[PDB]
Amino acid sequence: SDKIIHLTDDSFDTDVLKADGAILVDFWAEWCGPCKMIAPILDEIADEYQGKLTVAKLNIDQNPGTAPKYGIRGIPTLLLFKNGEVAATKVGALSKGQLKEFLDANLAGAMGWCIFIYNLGQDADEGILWQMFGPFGAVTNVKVIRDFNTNKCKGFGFVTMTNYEEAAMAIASLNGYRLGDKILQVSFKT
Amino acid sequence: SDKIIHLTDDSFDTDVLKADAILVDFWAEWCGPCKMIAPILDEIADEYQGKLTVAKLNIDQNPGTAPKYGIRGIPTLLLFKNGEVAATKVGALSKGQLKEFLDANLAMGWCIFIYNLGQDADEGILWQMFGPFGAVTNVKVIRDFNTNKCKGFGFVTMTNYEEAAMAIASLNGYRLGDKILQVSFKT
Ligand code: NA
Ligand code: NA
Ligand code: NA
Ligand code: NA
Repeated sequence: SDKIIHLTDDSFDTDVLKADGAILVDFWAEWCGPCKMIAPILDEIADEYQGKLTVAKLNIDQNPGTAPKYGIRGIPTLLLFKNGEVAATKVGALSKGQLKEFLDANLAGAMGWCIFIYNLGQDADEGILWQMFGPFGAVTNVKVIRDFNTNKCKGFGFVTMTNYEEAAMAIASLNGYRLGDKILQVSFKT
Repeated sequence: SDKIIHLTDDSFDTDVLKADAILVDFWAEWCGPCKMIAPILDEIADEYQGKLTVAKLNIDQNPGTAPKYGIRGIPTLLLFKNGEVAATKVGALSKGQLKEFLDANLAMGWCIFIYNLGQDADEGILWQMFGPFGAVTNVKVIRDFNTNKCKGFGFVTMTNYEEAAMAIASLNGYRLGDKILQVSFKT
């Protein structure tokens, strides 16, 4: 598809972070089975969602600098951006129907309970948050806030939990948890 | 409480791995929730005599043990059965809650095998891959006894078949770093 932006590490800020409107970024590379599976699907989506979504690709072999800035551990990974901010993430192979469902749910949009985690160490990552909160119930989204300049955790993140009771159980249990050398604060985001 | 065992790195093998159901509590002096739960342990230790042993491992005194079980914080409880991790519970909890946890783990879901993990793979990687697909109940990274490096494989347990299946269909062939993964239902 001629509608898909060919990203580079240098074009990322302009093409994604300053874009208006939703941008779906595909992290991929030539040595990757599921990349090849989803490539035709992304082409059809770029056509079928034109006017509501822009599709962008970043080859991580040629552009090794971006994926680490978003905690991206492998490929294929889809990141949905809105106004310069990650709204949602989808990892690995998927069907066209499944991609549409992801897009449609995240383009509509606020669902789940939001938890605020403060005083994370500079090495904290999405993995840490998944491992803390996942045992308590279904989590739909995790966001680690990273410093623009460093790529390190800026000291806080968020987790989104489907059911209120599970979220309050995680909060009651994880507040005060000492993760490495940092005692954590864990609360409902007001 | 005299019912507690006092673990050291050097006695871990003997007290935990070579012994036969124990609950290990990783803790330290600078830790709020550790103080909150330490009285609940003593109640459990006398209250579970015969059926379970409680032991403690101070992570300052004994800093070897934690990263060999991928423990990143305290407090963390690990339930071993015959030398392997059966279950884990992180953070503060009521007596009620620890009862629930011990009762149900003495005493499951769909078991997923992940193969070709790199040597630095940990439980966080697995939570992060599988968590988005729905309810995960347990993850286990298999480590080498000698290196404490991931041996190349792990397991995840997921409650709901359709979620497990979607995770398998999506994550098989995912390239995590320089390694392509196999993911399958365990047979
Ligand atoms: Na490539
Ligand atoms: Na939940
Ligand atoms: Na997600
Ligand atoms: Na599940």
